[PDB]
Amino acid sequence: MDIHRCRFVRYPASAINAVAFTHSALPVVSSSKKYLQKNIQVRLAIGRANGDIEIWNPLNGGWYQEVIIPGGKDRSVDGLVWVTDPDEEMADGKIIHGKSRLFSIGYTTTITEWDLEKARAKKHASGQHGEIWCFGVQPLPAAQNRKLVAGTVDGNLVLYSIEDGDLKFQKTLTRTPSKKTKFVSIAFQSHNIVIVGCSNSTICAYDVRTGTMLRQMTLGTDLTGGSKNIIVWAVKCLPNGDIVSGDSTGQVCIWDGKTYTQAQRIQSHTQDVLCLSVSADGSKIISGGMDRRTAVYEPMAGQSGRWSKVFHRRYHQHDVKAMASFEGKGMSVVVSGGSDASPIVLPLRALGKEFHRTLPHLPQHPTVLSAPKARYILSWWENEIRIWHLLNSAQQFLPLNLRKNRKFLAQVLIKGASHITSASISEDGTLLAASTPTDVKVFHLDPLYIKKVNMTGTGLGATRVQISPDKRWICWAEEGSKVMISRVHATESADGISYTVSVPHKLHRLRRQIPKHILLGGLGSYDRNVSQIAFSADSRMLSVADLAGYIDTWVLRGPAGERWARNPKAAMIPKLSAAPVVLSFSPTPRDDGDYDLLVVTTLKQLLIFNPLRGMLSEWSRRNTYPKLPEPFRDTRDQVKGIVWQGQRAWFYGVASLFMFDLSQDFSKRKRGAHESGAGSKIEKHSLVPQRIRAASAPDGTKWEDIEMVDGSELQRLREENRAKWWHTYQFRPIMGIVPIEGIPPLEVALIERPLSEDDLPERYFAEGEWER
Amino acid sequence: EAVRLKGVIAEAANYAKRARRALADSAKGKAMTVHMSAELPLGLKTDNKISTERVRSGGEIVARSSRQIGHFISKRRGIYSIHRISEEMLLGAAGPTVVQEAR
Amino acid sequence: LTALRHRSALREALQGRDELSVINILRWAGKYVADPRYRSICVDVAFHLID
Amino acid sequence: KNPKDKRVGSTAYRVVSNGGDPRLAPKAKKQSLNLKQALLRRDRVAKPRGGFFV
Amino acid sequence: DAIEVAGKVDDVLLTLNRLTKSSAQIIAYNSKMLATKTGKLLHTYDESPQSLRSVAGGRAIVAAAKEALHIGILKTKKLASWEELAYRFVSFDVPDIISTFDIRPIIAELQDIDVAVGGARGAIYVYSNLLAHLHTLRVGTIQPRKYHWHRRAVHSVKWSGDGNYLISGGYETVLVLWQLDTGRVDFLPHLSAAIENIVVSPKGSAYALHLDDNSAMVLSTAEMKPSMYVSGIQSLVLGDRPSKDALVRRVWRPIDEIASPLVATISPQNPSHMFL
RNA sequence: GGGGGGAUGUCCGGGUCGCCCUGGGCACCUCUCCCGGCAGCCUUCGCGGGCAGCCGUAGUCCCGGUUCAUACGUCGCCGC
Repeated sequence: MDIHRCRFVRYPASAINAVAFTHSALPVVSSSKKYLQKNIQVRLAIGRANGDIEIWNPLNGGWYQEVIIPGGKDRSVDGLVWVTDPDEEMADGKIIHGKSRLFSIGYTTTITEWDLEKARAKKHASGQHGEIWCFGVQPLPAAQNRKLVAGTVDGNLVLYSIEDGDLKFQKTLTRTPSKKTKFVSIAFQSHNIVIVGCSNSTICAYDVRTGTMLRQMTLGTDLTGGSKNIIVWAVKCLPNGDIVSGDSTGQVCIWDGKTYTQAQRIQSHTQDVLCLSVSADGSKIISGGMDRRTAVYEPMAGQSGRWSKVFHRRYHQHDVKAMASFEGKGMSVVVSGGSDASPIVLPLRALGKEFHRTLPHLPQHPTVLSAPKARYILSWWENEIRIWHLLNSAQQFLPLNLRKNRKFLAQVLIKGASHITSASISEDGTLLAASTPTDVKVFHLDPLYIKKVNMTGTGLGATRVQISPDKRWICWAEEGSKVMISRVHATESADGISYTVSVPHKLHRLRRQIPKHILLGGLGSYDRNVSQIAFSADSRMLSVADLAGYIDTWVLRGPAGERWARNPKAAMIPKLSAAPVVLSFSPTPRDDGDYDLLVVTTLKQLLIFNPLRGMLSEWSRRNTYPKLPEPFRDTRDQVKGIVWQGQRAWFYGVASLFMFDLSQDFSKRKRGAHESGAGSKIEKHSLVPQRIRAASAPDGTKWEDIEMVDGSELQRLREENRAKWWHTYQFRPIMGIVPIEGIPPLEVALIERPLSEDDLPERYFAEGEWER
Repeated sequence: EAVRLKGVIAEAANYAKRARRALADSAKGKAMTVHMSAELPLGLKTDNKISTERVRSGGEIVARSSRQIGHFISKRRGIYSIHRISEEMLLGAAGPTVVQEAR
Repeated sequence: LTALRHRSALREALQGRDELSVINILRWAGKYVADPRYRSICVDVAFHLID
Repeated sequence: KNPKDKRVGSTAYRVVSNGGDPRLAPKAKKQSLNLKQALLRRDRVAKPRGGFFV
Repeated sequence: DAIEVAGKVDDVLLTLNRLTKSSAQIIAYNSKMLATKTGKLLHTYDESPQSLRSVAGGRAIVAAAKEALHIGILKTKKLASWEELAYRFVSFDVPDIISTFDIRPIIAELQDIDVAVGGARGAIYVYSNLLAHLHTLRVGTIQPRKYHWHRRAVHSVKWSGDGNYLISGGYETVLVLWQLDTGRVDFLPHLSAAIENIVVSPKGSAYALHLDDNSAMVLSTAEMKPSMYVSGIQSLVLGDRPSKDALVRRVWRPIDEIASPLVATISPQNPSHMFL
C-alpha cells in the first residue's frame, strides 16, 4: 500500500469548557444485582467553546464519542447541567429510571434546553437579568418540583423552574447591593441552601425558600500581585456539610458549613484554581488550575475535617478549565477538559495506582473524505469546506516537487449562521453534499467552478449524508432518527452535465420490540438516531446503523420505476451488543449476488454479514472474537474507520493502524485485572507500594504476600465446517485515512493532526509565576 | 588568505562528515531531516540520532522510553511525506520507503 | 554576559529568541566586537548566535 | 443582519427582528466573553507566541 | 532503646550488621548479653540495608532497606520475660531510593507512628499512619504524601517537635520548612554549603545543623541566626560514607577523590594562624 | 570502531555458461569476540576479585511524552 502523510489540514481545536455526567453516583450493587443496574444509560456531555456539545459513552472503559451537536458562528458554551429524576416504580414492580435532560448557557441571558433525540436545541428561556455565568440544579431532598438556580453578572440570583418538560423564568431570589458584584460559581449545600462564589472576594450562602442571605464568607486580598480582589472561581460541597472553594490565589479553602466559616486554607497552585471535583463519599478532592496543574487532596489522619495535598501533576497542556466526576457500575473516574481540546480521564478510587488517559481531541467521525477518481481529499469545520487536489501519484517520486504536488484547490463557504454537520462526495467528485442542522445543499463541481444545486422539501436539516457511487441517490439522516433518500436525475446537454434532485421520498424504519419502561426511562429514544449510513458498491443496497446496535438495510427494486424497499431479512439481522462504530459494504462482490457487510462495534467486535441471507458469513462463523489478534483486542481505542482492498481490510483508530487478511484464519495488557475506567495498572513508578510482604519466622525465610485492597462442541462443529495481520502505532494523531487511485495496489492519504503551542491559545504570566 | 580558506574548508568538511553519518542513517530508515540538492543548506546543520538517555530532575540520567522517541520522531517529521509500505514490511522483515517535503 | 558565561547558561539565554530580538543581539555584538576589552565575550555570543 | 431604524423625526419606525435563532442556539455576547477573559488575565502578559517569525 | 526487662528499664542495643553483602540482620543486646557476646536475633532482610531507628520505648522499630522499608512492632506488651522479645515485621517498597528518614510517635502508650522518608530522587514522602494501617491477609491502601522541592538528594528530613513543621535540608544549601498544615513552604536559603545533617533539641526551640563544610550551628527558631557556631579544618576529605546523592546516576557522579595538594600557608607574625 | 565469516543487490575480463565465482568496486541483515557505558548476586572493613549479564539504537494498550528554582528583617530624599 502507498501512503501520503499529510499534516497541512489545520483542524481548529476548540477549548473545552464544560463537562457533566448524567448521574453523579450510582448506588453500589453486588454481582447479584447486575440485572438491577444493566439498563441505565450513563452519558457524558462535553461543551467546547465553539458551541460544540458532544455526548460520549464511558462503555466501562471504552470511551466512545457518540454524538456531535455543533452550534453556529459566535456561540460558546459555559455550563452543562444534567437533571436526573429519581427511580420511579411501575405498577408491576418494573423500574423506570429518571428522564435526563440537558441544559446549557452560552454567555447569554438565556438558558437553552437541548433535545438529545432531535440532536438540536429544544427550548430557550430568558428572563430580564444579566447574562448568565453559572448555574446548578437543586438536588433531591421536592420530587416533582426541582428548580435551576442561576447566578449571573449583575448579581441577581435568577431562579428557573422545570416541570413536565417546561422551561420558564420563575423569579429572582435576590440581588447583591453592589452592582459590580459578579457571580462566578454556584453549588448547593443541601436542598434549600445555595453557595455562590462572587468576584468581590466573596462566598455568599443564600437560602432558597425565603430567598434570604444566611451568611457571607469572605477572603482577604491577594498578596501575590496587584488586583486587590480575589475571585472564587469554583465551589463544591462535601457530603458532610463542608464546602470546598477554589479561588484566585491558587488556594483551596475548606469552610465548615454548620457555621459557614473557614477551617483550612491550602496553598497549592501558582495561578488561579479553575475547577474542583469531589469524591462521592467525600474523601478525595481534585483541584484543577490555570498552572495546567491538577492536585489531589486527602484527609489527614488524626484530627477531623483537616485536609492536605497528597500530590500534584501537570496532566493537560493548557489551563484545566473544567472537570466532573463519576462513581458507578464498578467505575470511578473523573474527566477533566482543558483548553487543549483533549479530555483526560483519571481513575478516582485507584488514583496513583492506574494511569490516566487522554481521549482523542479529534472527532470520532473521520471528518475526512475523498473522491479517489478525481484525487480530491476534502475536510470541513465551522463554516468552510476545504478541498485539496493531489495532481500526481507517488511512484513518480520513488524531494523538491512535493510542495507543488499538494495543492490548496478550493474553499467552499456556506452562508447563514449554522455549521456543517455532515458532508459527502461522489466518486468522481462532481457531486458534493453538505448538511447543516437547518438545511442541506448540493454543490456541483466543475474542473474550479462550483454551483449550488438546490434541494427542495427540506428545511429541517440533517445529521448524516451519503451519496451513491453511481451518483443517483442522495441519502441523508434528518433529525437524527428520520432517514430520507432522494433520487437525482442527471441530464446531459451541449454545455455539459446538469443535476436535478427530486422531492425527498421518505423510507420507513423497522418497528423494533422495545419495552415501555426502557422507552420511557433514561434518555428515551436517544439511540434511535442513526450513526452511520452506507451504500453497497453498486448502490443496490443501503444500510443505516443507530447508536443502539440495530442495523437496518434496504434493497432497491426497479421498474424512474426504482424504489427502495425493506429487506425481508432485516428482521433477522440482530441487534449488536453495543454501538456499531464502523459499517460498510464490500467493494469486491461475492459469487451468489449477495454482499459482505463488514461491521465493527465499540467492543472491538468484528463481523461480516450476509444481508440477503440474513445470517453471518461463514468466515464470521469461523472467526469468533477470541480468535482476533491480541494487539487488536487490547487497543483501548475506538476504530475510527476502515479502508478496503481485495482480501486485506485496514482499520484505523486514532493512534493505531491495522490490516487483516479476510481470506485466512487466525491462530502487555492483562485480561483478568479488574481496573477502573481509565487505563492499566502502574508497573514502575507509583506512589502506592506494590509488594507488601509480611515477615514471620525471624530468620527471614518464611514470607507472606499481603494484598492491598479496600463453546467446545460449537468450535468442533465450526471446524468440521472446514496468518496475515499487521499492526502499527507509528501514525499517532490520525484523523483521516482515505483511499485514492490513479489484493490490488492502492494509494491513501493519512491526514494527521498533532497539536502544538501555536494551535493552543496563549498562556499568560505575571511576574511571579514564570514557568521553567 | 590561507587562514581564510582553512576556516572555510574546515567547516565544510565537518558538515560533510555529519552528512555521511546522516545519509547512512537515512538509508537505514531512521527518518531524519536530510538535504538532497547540490547547494548547501544555509545553516550547516543535520539532525543527529535521538539519544537513548534523557535528563531528569535534578541531575540524574535515565534511559529514554520508546514512547518518547516516537513522540520526537513524529515531531521531527514534516508537513507532507510519502511513506510507502512494502510486503516485506507486512511480513516484518524490511523497512519502509520515505521521502519528506524538503523544509 | 560574563556572569552568564561563568554559569554554564549562555546557550540557555540565547536559544529561545525571536526575530527582532535576535536582530537586536546581533546588532549589539556587531557594535561592540571592536573594543578589545570585551572582544572575548562578544565573539563567544557571536559563535553561539551563528550556531 | 437586521435593518436599521428609520426616523421621520418625532417617532421611530423599526422592523422587529427575530429571525436569527430559530432552533439552533442563541448568540454569545462578545462583551461578556471579553469580560470573563479579562478577569482570567487581569494583569498578566502572554509569553512570546511562536518560534521564529516576524 | 530504653526498655523494661521485668521491672527495671535499661539499655538495649539494636545493631544492624551484615551476613552477606546485599543482606543484613538485626541483633539486640543487653549489657549481660553483650558481655557473653550472644544476642537476640530479630529480623534478617535481604535488600541492601541502610539504617535502623527505633521509636521511644522499644515498641516500634524501623529498618531502611534501599527501595523498601521494614516496620517492626513487638508482639507482646509489657515485656514479661526477656526471652520473649519478638518483633513481627512488615515490609513494603517505597517508590524511591531511601536517603534519610525521620519517624515521629503519636502518643505513654504508642498509638501510631508517622514517618517521613526523604528519597534520593529529591522527594520527601510522608507516610501518615503506619501502625494503624498495618495492625490488621489484607491491608487497606496507603498513599504517601509527596513533597518535592529539592533537586538533588535530600540529605536530612526531620519533624519538628509538635509536628507542625517538616524541616529538611539538601544540597541546594537551603533549610526548607514545610508548613504541613497549610500547603506552604518557608525557608532559610543561603547557608555556606550542603545541609548534611540536622537535629532538633528536646525543647522545640533549637535546631542544630551539621554543615558539609566541616561545621555545625545551633540556631534558635524564628531568630534564625546561629546562636552557636563551630567550624573545623574544611580540607578535602575522603568520606567513608560516600555520598547521599551519588546513588541515582547523576550527570557527574561525585567521587571520593583527591586531585591536587592543599594550598596552605602558615602565616608569619601570627604562626598559630594558617591560611588555606 | 577492528577482525573475520553466513546471506542480500550490482557493473567491468568474464566462464561450458550457470548454481555463482575469482580479480576490482561495493551498501544492507546475521554470528563472533575486543571497546565505551550501565546494572544485579557473592567475597573483602575497603582496595580489588568472581558469576550469568544487558545497552551502544528507534515510533507506544493507556502511560515518567511526568516530578523539580533559593526567605525575612524599612522605605523615601538629598550630599560627599
